[PDB]
Amino acid sequence: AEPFAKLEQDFGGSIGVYAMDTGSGATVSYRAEERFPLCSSFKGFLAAAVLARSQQQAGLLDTPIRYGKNALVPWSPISEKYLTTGMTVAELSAAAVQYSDNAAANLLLKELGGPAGLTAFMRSIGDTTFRLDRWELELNSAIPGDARDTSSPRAVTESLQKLTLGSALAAPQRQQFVDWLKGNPTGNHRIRAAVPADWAVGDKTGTCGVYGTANDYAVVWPTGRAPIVLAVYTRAPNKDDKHSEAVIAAAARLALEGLG
Ligand code: NA
Ligand code: NA
Repeated sequence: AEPFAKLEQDFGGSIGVYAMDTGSGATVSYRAEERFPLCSSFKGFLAAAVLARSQQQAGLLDTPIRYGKNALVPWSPISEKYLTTGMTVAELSAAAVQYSDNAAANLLLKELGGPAGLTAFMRSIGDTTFRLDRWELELNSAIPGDARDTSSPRAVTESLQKLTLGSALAAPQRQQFVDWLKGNPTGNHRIRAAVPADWAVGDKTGTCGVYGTANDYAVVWPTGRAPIVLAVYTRAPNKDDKHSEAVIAAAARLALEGLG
């Protein structure tokens, strides 16, 4: 705990970390079973849920969604761009992962039966911690003590392992999920700043902002070695506290360094 504890004193909040080396089975854990707000990080699992549904509902991914302007939400750069023409379920899924597109996330949540439907998918793969309760943008409130729209670093990492490396998704769906996670058009740092430059990274960030709340999870492939899965989540006690990308990167470095 000691290096992580010092880091969270410099941050002024709480940090939760879980990392697993899928080769050795080694793990690093700090506050890994505490709850933290998901923020936009749920959008990675949302896309995985859509891919899983496609296995039982062939034709889903190519379905055109001709949404109206009322479906749009602040920070929906792709769905706003294509408002006049519409987008397929697959295109909305790519936008939700790669651009954190909020309207795309709400439209896809509708396809799955809402936040409860996404939560049920996570339960179906063995994740009993994840809960999504609200839609964009309400889910980002990050109020201290509120368990709505939260998970734990350990549950996030374990679920990400199952979906990107395990057999929770069929291999073609799995490869699509990985490919979406590897796209980095918003140019995020965080875990990407912690890994060696030759490692491949599939990541999804979250930035509630309020209460210094921000996070990142990733599957990372060291060249020629077994992949590592990790999650770093933060929150802070005061509404006005600023999140820190540098703290997330620093905690991710410690996690990678702490593995055996
Ligand atoms: Na350790
Ligand atoms: Na590589």
